[PDB]
Amino acid sequence: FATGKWEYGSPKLERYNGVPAMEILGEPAPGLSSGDAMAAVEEIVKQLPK
Amino acid sequence: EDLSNYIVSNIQDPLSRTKGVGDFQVFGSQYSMRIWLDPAKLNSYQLTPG
Repeated sequence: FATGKWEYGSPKLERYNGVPAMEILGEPAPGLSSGDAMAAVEEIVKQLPK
Repeated sequence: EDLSNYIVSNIQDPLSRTKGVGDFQVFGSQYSMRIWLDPAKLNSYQLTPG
C-alpha cells in the first residue's frame, strides 16, 4: 500500500525575524573598506524579484 | 476577514517585537480551515462529530 519517489529538498532551513530567509556572508576586496563593500552590496538587491 | 488575516499574518509580529509595545489587541482573527458539519448527513452515514 505504499510507494516512494525521489524529490529535491533542503537540509537546513532558517528564518530571520519570523519570516523565511537565507544567509549570505562574505568579505570586502583586499585593500578596500567595509562601507564601500556594503554600498556595493546595497545595489544588488535592485536585481531580485518582487 | 482577509484584511484581519493580512494584519495578523504580515503586520502583527514585527510591530509586536518593536520597542515599548506591551500588548496588542486585534479586531478580527486570522484564517482557519473551518469545517461545518451537517447533522443530517452524519445521521445518514452513521457518524458522529467525534
